Amino acid sequence: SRPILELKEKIQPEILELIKQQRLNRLVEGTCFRKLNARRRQDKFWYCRLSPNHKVLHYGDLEESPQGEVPHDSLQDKLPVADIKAVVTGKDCPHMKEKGALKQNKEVLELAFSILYDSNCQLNFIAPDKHEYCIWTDGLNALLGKDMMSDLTRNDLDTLLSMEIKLRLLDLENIQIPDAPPPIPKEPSNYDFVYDCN
Amino acid sequence: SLIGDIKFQHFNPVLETYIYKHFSATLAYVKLSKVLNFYVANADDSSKTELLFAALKALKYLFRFIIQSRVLYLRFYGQSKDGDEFNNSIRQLFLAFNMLMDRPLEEAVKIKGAALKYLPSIINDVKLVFDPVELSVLFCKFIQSIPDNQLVRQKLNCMTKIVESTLFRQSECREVLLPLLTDQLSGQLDDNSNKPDHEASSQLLSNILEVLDRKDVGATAVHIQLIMERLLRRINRTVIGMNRQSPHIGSFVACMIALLQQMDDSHYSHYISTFKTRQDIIDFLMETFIMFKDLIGKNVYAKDWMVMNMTQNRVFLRAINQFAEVLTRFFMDQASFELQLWNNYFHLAVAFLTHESLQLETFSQAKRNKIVKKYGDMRKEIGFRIRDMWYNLGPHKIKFIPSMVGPILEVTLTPEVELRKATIPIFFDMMQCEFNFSGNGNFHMFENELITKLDQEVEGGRGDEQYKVLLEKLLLEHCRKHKYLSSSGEVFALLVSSLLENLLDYRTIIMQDESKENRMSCTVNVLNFYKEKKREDIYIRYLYKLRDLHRDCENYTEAAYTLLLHAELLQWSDKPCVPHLLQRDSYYVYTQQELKEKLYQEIISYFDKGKMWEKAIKLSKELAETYESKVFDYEGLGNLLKKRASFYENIIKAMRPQPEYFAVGYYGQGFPSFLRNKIFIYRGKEYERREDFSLRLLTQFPNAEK
Amino acid sequence: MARWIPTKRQKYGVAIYNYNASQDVELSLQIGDTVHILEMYEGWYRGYTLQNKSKKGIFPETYIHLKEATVEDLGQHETVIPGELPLVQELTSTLREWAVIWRKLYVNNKLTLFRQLQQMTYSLIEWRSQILSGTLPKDELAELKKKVTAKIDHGNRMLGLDLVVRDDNGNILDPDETSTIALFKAHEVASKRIEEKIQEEKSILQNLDLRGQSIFSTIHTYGLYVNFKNFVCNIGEDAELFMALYDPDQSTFISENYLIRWGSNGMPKEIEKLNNLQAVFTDLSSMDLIRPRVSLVCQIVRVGHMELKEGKKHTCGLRRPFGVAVMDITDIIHGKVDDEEKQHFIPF
Repeated sequence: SRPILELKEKIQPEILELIKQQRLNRLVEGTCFRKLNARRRQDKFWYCRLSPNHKVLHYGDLEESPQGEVPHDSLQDKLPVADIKAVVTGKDCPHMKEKGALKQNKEVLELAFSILYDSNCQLNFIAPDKHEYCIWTDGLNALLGKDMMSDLTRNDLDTLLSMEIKLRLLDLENIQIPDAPPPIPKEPSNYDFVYDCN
Repeated sequence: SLIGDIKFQHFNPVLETYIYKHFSATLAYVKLSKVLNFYVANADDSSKTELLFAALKALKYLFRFIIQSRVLYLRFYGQSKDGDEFNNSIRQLFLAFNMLMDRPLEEAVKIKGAALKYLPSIINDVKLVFDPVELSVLFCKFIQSIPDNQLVRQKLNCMTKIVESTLFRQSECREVLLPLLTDQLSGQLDDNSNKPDHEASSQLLSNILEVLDRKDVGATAVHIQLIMERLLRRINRTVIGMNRQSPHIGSFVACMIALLQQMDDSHYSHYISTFKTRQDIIDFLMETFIMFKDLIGKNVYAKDWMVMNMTQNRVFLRAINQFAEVLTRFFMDQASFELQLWNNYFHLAVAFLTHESLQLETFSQAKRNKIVKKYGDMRKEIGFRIRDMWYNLGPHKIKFIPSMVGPILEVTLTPEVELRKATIPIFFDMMQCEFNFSGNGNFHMFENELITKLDQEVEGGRGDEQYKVLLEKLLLEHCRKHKYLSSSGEVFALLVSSLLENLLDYRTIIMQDESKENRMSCTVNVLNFYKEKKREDIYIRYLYKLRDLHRDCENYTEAAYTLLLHAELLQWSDKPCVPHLLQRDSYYVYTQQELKEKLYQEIISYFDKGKMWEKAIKLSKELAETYESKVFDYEGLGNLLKKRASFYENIIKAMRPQPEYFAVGYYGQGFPSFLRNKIFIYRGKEYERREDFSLRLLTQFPNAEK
Repeated sequence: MARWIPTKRQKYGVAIYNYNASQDVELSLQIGDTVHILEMYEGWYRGYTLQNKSKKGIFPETYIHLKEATVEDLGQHETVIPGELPLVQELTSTLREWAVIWRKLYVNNKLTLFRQLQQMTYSLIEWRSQILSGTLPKDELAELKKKVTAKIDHGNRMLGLDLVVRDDNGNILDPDETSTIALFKAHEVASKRIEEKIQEEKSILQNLDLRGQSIFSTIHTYGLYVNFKNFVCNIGEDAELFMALYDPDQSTFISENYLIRWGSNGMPKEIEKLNNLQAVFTDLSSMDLIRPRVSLVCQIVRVGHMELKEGKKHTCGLRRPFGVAVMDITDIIHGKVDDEEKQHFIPF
């Protein structure tokens, strides 16, 4: 399947674009997010919902909603991404480097992603576990026009692209697919259409 | 039941019949079995000697009729002809059918009556020799049990098992048998006893039509004609009587469809169109057309059956085309007058043409091709039919334009290019007719309903840019071909084009933006459009649209101020001058007085809850003045002056915030035609912070810079 | 690009790999880019690519597979088996609509039907690739025809799509608008299949994959395999009695139940027993005996094996001194008494 897989890896355009557009929808649909360091009568559930125009995020401090997201103008309605530097992941969090009382748990190391902006303040989010943490990192890196970094992304990528090739081998079956480039035998020079066009 | 094949192969014993002799005078067994059946008529001995042979003795006679009967008649009786005596013996079998199973028995007539018409169909198929005597004894079987009024749906099942087979030797049996079939179906038509036999007659009509259709079994054209002439009125009256959707109406519509497909013009037009006096054939065609329309609108299938739905569409094309031929050649100027059943005909035409369009034509990129290869672009043929019809009706359209411009846009609006291309000029047909009526008026009567219906439909979301360009082109070109009234038509076509432009802008923005602010700006744009062009009723429709937007955003002040834009038009008088001032949410009498009364009560309520009391006072004054000087509803003055006192008390007592006013410069060119380079001085909110407002106006657009 | 002549022997103009864009028209052509060509040349076929049927693409013959076949495959006898290849062309079309099914199923998450859809579409392509070769017997082809149309219209079902008719000979001769009440009854048959399949798919797929081993709620007989054995041996007679009494409590569509047993002494198998045949049965009770002859001195170690047979191994049973949890008890009860017939309860 060497020429087959070469074809598969040569044609990126559609597959990853549409994946990122579903990811845009995933950011739009929103969910119940997590805050930092809520112990003394502080809330733990809120929302950061994308615009259907896919430019701005509505977010802030919200309430205990068992159903989920509350559609309205929240506390902090702006998050401009015409100027975002990046979103550091891993141990690069200025909030996870607390040395006093706001130190973070070690087991939650896989919820680390910080949307750094203003170069001095931080909006630091927490996920439940690995998979949707990688989902929001997909969304974040998609806001940059760059590559995706999710286990789910590799899984979907492989099954999708393999399926697409699988859905392309239909007209060739019962017949082998040559790998050597077939020649280009000579052609007439004039555009004389003996048969009428259209 | 369980073995299935081999011992079942003994059940139909080719082993017994071909292995063994079977060369005896079993006709004696036939006569004595006639005795067994009839002379032993009794309580219990009969109840077994009959009921235990469903067919099986004569199911062996099935093979006997050749292997025993014919071989005994050939090897032995070949010179001692006997082949007609059994006609006598079995016709005495039939005489003891007539007598015993009709006259004296009177208990097992329920059971035996169900059980002995069960027999003969089973045992007569293989008996194909002596096909005249078959005819005679079969019409005699018609004679025998002219039954009492019990519809135990068993004689019909016998009709099923009779018409199933033996109809390969068709040319003799079919025409001599059908009479009772048709008589009993006509009895099923209406005797207040349809309900037992609806299912039975469905099964019947279906199987009879299916066997009739069969291409090579037997010629059927003339018999199809007699089926036509003695059953169409009754089956359309079946869907008169079975008009309910809940029953198995689908099966009967299927039989109707098959019957209507199988016959052709040379079959159709001869005599169903050529019956008695015109009123009672008018009633027939009215029944037929309105039930075609009531089947096509609110369709009968599960909308997932594309194949049969399209076949129904095509057979209904044939039916409507034949019944339109008859209309052309009978009810045109050849007829005296009262030609307004063409109203029903065109209603059915348009209602037929208004589905199976580009959505489910394009659901697959090859769905269009599928349906336009196999079944063709049906809509194209329907439309071409309607256009030739509109050229045909000729001088007497004027009696019909104002009632008909409505549904014709439902075909012109259809996306596909050729159908439209052919369909547009009927508008010029209407303006031509009204120019011939211009001695008293002009084509404004057409133009008014054209604008109204076009507005409702386009806002519905049908037309497109190609639609507007094509309409402009065609209408201008047509109104170049005529006198100065068509120069007026030219300028009015310009008006139509502008209306299309504005409505399509509104249409794209409503769903493209989702920002209530842009919804509001565009709907106020179309409101101002109608105000300038002065179309009052639609103006009010969109005015109530704007009020709906506000009331759901609770811009109370603005909702009320709009509602007052409505209430301003009215007057305080008595006679309802113009009926156009009635909304679609409720519609009855409301002389102008009580209308403004409701309007001002609501406007006051809005200004009240909206914290703008100076205006609420300013209007409660107008109320009270008209009350106490025109209608003397002094309870009204009571509660009204009460409310105004509350108004003044609120103005002084409490205190309310001051809105902050910004001033937004939507600068650049990447902006729409209405926001481009001019400042919108937004009223704000009670304590809005310029950051919050510029934030919301970041949300209002892409490219959020400053 | 001269001497271009009309032809109809080009319905399958088939590529190889990414074609190269030496001409402005062509791109990296995918594997299956059929071309409905309209013009003919010696070694170069330029015609309507299916991706854009209004854009020409000029393509060498050394890239094209010479394919005289039409959408109809019986005119040129191109059917490797008559009356079928219409199925393969309609299956290719159904996959062409599976194209947009996968393209759109991701924008939103209905992932359950999609996971079973991955499974079922893998199965569908598996059957199609099997039926590429005509080596199958004709009854296999009829069954495959039935199941292919079943999967196709089941897809059309959960997607809100049109229906299919004439479950035989290519789904063609009924929809060819040849009659009408045959059409209505075929539509009623097909939609009855829809109702049956929707109720059964709901029932199994939701309740019967949870009403079972995972959920404590009461169920019918399922894969908790239960079988009963009655092993006897007499010291003096040096014989062995074996009751394959009954093996009730079988699993889904338990095919062609039959039982086996070997008399094994070492790696090779010495003796075997044969028992009668019966059809599908949840509760099958042969209660048959065949006696192998082994003495007490050789009774200290042997291989007493048995296995329920379906066509796929339900389980394996091996009762002998090196037993496990549920056959040591029957070993002790068989060795304790050498005269009576003891009925045992044992899973495998």
